[PDB]
Amino acid sequence: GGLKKPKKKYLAGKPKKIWNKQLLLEELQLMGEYGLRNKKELWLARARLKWIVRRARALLSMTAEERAPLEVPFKEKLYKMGFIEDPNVPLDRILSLDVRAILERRLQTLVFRMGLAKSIHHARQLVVHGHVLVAGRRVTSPGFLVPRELEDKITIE
Amino acid sequence: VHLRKSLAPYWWPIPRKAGGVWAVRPSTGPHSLEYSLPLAVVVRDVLRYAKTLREARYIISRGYIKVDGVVRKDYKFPIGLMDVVEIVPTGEIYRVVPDEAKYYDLKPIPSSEAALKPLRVEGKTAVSGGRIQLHFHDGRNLILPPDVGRQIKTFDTVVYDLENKAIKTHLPLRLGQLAVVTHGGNIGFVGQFFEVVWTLKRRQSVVALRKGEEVRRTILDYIMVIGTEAPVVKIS
Amino acid sequence: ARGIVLEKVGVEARKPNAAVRKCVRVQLVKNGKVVTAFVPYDGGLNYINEHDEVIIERIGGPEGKSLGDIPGVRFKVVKVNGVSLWAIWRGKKQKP
Amino acid sequence: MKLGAFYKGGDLVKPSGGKKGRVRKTKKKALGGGPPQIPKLGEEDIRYVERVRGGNHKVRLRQARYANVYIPKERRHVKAKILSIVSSPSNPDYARRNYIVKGAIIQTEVGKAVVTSRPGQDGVINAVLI
RNA sequence: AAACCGGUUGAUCCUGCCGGACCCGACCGCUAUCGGGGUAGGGCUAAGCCAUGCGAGUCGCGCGCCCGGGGGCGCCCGGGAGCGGCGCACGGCUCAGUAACACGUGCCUAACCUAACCUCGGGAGGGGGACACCCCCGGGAAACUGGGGUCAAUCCCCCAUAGGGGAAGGGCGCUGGAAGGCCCCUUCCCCGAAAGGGCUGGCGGCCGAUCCGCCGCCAGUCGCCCGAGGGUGGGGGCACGGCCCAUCAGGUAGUUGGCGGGUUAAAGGCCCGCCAAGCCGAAGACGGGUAGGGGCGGUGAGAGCCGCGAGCCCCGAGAUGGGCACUGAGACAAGGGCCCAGGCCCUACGGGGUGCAGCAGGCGCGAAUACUCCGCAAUGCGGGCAACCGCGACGGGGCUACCCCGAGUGCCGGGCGAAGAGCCCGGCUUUUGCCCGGUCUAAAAAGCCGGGAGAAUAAGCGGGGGGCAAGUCUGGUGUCAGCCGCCGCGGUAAUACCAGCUCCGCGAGUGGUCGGGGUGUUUACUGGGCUUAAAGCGCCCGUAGCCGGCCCGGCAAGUCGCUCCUGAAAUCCCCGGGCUCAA
Ligand SMILES: [Mg+2]
Ligand SMILES: [Mg+2]
Ligand SMILES: [Mg+2]
Ligand SMILES: [Mg+2]
Ligand SMILES: [Mg+2]
Ligand SMILES: [Mg+2]
Ligand SMILES: [Mg+2]
Ligand SMILES: [Mg+2]
Ligand SMILES: [Mg+2]
Ligand SMILES: [Mg+2]
Ligand SMILES: [Mg+2]
Ligand SMILES: [Mg+2]
Ligand SMILES: [Mg+2]
Ligand SMILES: [Mg+2]
Ligand SMILES: [Mg+2]
Ligand SMILES: [Mg+2]
Ligand SMILES: [Mg+2]
Ligand SMILES: [Mg+2]
Ligand SMILES: [Mg+2]
Ligand SMILES: [Mg+2]
Ligand SMILES: [Mg+2]
Ligand SMILES: [Mg+2]
Ligand SMILES: [Mg+2]
Ligand SMILES: [Mg+2]
Ligand SMILES: [Mg+2]
Ligand SMILES: [Mg+2]
Ligand SMILES: [Mg+2]
Ligand SMILES: [Mg+2]
Ligand SMILES: [Mg+2]
Ligand SMILES: [Mg+2]
Ligand SMILES: [Mg+2]
Ligand SMILES: [Mg+2]
Ligand SMILES: [Mg+2]
Repeated sequence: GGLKKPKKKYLAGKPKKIWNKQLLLEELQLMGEYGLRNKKELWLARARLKWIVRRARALLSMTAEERAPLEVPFKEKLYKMGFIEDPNVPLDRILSLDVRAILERRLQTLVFRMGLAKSIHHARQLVVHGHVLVAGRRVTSPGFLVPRELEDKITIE
Repeated sequence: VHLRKSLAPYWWPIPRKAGGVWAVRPSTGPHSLEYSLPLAVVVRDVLRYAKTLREARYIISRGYIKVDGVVRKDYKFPIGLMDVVEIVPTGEIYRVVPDEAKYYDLKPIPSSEAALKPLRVEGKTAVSGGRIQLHFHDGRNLILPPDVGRQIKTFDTVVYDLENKAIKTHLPLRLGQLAVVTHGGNIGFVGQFFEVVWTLKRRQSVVALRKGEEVRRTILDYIMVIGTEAPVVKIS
Repeated sequence: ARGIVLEKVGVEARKPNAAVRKCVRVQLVKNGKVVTAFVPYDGGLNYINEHDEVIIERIGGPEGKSLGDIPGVRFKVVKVNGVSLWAIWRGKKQKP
Repeated sequence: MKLGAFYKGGDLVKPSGGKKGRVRKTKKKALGGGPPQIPKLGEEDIRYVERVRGGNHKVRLRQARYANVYIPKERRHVKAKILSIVSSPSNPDYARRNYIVKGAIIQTEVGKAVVTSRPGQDGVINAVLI
């Protein structure tokens, strides 16, 4: 008798104890470097990071036969998004993946890391006002997680 | 009578969520609701000739579509296994055949085998005059004299002439023929009949098919004999 | 629940503390039972009158029972005449 | 007929003897029944054709005078006449009120016969001589 | 992230509760710019009462009549009131009854019916009638309704034959696991079809402009009747599965079964006549309480717990309470009928209507709630040969802090300011707000594309003694007022109250009270404890239950492995793709 409704997708990266000093210090650093809007964006990055790690955890627990069809395609898909660097690492190497690798794929970060803007908050403003063309199309969402192949197509107006 | 989109058969080539809350309901024709597709769905989805339901009804209303030699002007007419669908103004012919992916597919066929339909004998009844009536997998019937109808047992496949209302060729169900699975998980598979575990109910007998050397098993109910090493009519 | 204020009554804080927590007696409309409701905030009792509809709500505390030094009271006033008491106390609105 | 006065639906009693509630408030018309229509001994035959479920028809004998008595020892059928109802083993009150039911004895012209049809349902009295 | 932290002591180790931190659901407070996706909204409250409107029609290719325009061959077209066919038993709403063959899964009907439709085989001959609209009159407040005349049918009826039912005897034969079945033969009884109708074209004949038809035939097409099967819908049956209470222990008497009957479409104590004493129960009857069942949903690392098991889909039941019938394939019928109860409404006092658990809407209750809006374009359905028509189903938007997703409320440099806020200066951009055009949309709206001015139009909520991030800064009060989930403060120097300044958390949100889960190994299967903290019956005999020595042989029930038919869709996990990414 229950009707399904959507739930928050950033809950997996949300800490259940927000009032930790060292926790507040580390997260405040991350928002500063990458110019995020609120902690929801930061938690949304971690929720992606938990997916990549929890999926890799389960694939380790799967049998060798079961792991085989999914092992290489999983690493290859991670490589193409730009999270990882080698798509041929051991599967346990993905377990130590760090949340900054997901934050670098944000479209706002790439505009700043490509020297296309003065500051990271300026690069967010560039995407917001619609001066950043991704393969010729205006992509105005600064939190866009650009994959590897699309990265070289980023231009300004 | 309505048909909610949720209650539509799973294998139908329509989106499950996106669309209206309704689906076109077949009008009790020569098939089963679970194993038939209405004519308006075929004209709109499988052939893509109509973009709306009114356009599909318009195409059907002109008699452009022929199903087994009879022009069907009903947009809720059911189509099913081994049916011959012919589009008059374009001249294309299809035979709805068991498919490994779509579960039921419109395959083009040559014009020669368009009047032929392979029918599986579902049973026989004794009618007045002492004659025998044959019931086929799509509910079609054929009355025969008693001696000729004695030698056609159930599950035998007969190639039926829609043009002459006759039996071209009778294919008995014996071990060693070519069979196609017409229902169940193993649909679309064509292979040799080489193994049977005869149960107390013959319709529930376990049968095995081989294609060198992928072996699939089903029940005896779910396989149609299509002949010896050469299939009699194009199905794949 | 809703209720009608009858008399402004004062209960005394428990032994270690010393104060007169100012509550009111309310009769519930849906039941007719009479309950003692705590009026919070400094001067919040002054916004209460006799025969005014107030929205009665639980005071919190463990297990839905009474609060810390207030003995035997389970409810507190949140609304007076259809306006929130915190709004009146903060000046953001005025009582009707 | 389908009459709620002769409802043929299930009891409200469990096999343990305890009572159970009513799942359905109304009496379904499909589960309805009808009053008896077994014929009475009369001076002429009157047949009534009744429309029943699905647009079908049932032949009702309102008043019975002749019986199609059959002689097993001779293999002949005679449309003999009926004089009295000797006895009704299912219920004597059928014979007491001159009502013919299956299994009843009838003292026909040829002798005695046991009624071998359901005269409220078949609509004729097929009899076999004793 | 498989997590702990506060509090009983002078101090300590425990036990054990209560609190904090998290997610979701309802209601509420303060605040509130934009967009996208979504089956969110009087459910958790009275199945309480209702003003008003809209909510099932369609067919002239079944039928006659009337009217208007046109034309001569035999009519064309438009319209009207009707008869007639089919549909209105689908669709929409709600959750009282129900602890039950209601629901779920897996099987049956060899004990059954089914209009529309599909296939095979066969048939369509003879003869009659009535009633509407209409015309001449009405009656009545209205509802409704009377008499005479008069034209038809795919309207109604009869006759024939086919066919059908029953009883009885026989059989090679069929189906099927198995014939009380089908087929064939014989005897009797009984019931008993049809619309060759419409259209199109061709032929011929009768007839006449006061007719614009009628008749025979042929073909095409849409139809009608019978037999058999299928299909669909439905009636019925079975095995098993899913709440609490013993401060409820015996219950049942058509009750349990048998035989013979009636009724039914069909089996049945469904009902009836007779016969017996059986049937259920501590493996929990009976009684009470609660509840529509499922797909499923929330929460947790999981086992599990809970139902927010309201919204979407499937089944069920209901239409103010309780009953009973007509028609029909199907109802004992939400916008049909009749009766009782209980209301209300109009009235000319003689009557006649009505019950919104339909879509809007009003009153009422309550802590708690939307427009008396637009369209049949999409998705479907009924009707039609078709064209097309209708549809508060459905689609569209409005309102609403409904759920999720993406953003703004500026960016760069400089000075003052503190490295903050803020102020000012110089340069930049226009997401967004405003105006306009194209596109979109049934039409709007919003979206999208493009153009103009412009920093210009846009931040709150809760907190700073510990738990727990944030002030031993200042003013005021002085165990008063106030705070406080717990611990605990305040009685003159208050980091806990009221204020200023300042800082903290989250941010178009943030809080308060509730409910569920975690918390919690405080329900313990995983996985607790019982000497003394709560907890071994005072002791023993034993029924059900649970648990039980060794070896050999058999079966293969459990169990294990593979495969098949299944376990609706949606929901869930993984993978690919398409909306700018996202949802
Ligand atoms: Mg306390
Ligand atoms: Mg835990
Ligand atoms: Mg102490
Ligand atoms: Mg607790
Ligand atoms: Mg309600
Ligand atoms: Mg017609
Ligand atoms: Mg008309
Ligand atoms: Mg009509
Ligand atoms: Mg319904
Ligand atoms: Mg008359
Ligand atoms: Mg007729
Ligand atoms: Mg028969
Ligand atoms: Mg006749
Ligand atoms: Mg006639
Ligand atoms: Mg019987
Ligand atoms: Mg009984
Ligand atoms: Mg609703
Ligand atoms: Mg009633
Ligand atoms: Mg009714
Ligand atoms: Mg009502
Ligand atoms: Mg439409
Ligand atoms: Mg958001
Ligand atoms: Mg400075
Ligand atoms: Mg517009
Ligand atoms: Mg503040
Ligand atoms: Mg302060
Ligand atoms: Mg601290
Ligand atoms: Mg505090
Ligand atoms: Mg314990
Ligand atoms: Mg002892
Ligand atoms: Mg004791
Ligand atoms: Mg013992
Ligand atoms: Mg076994």
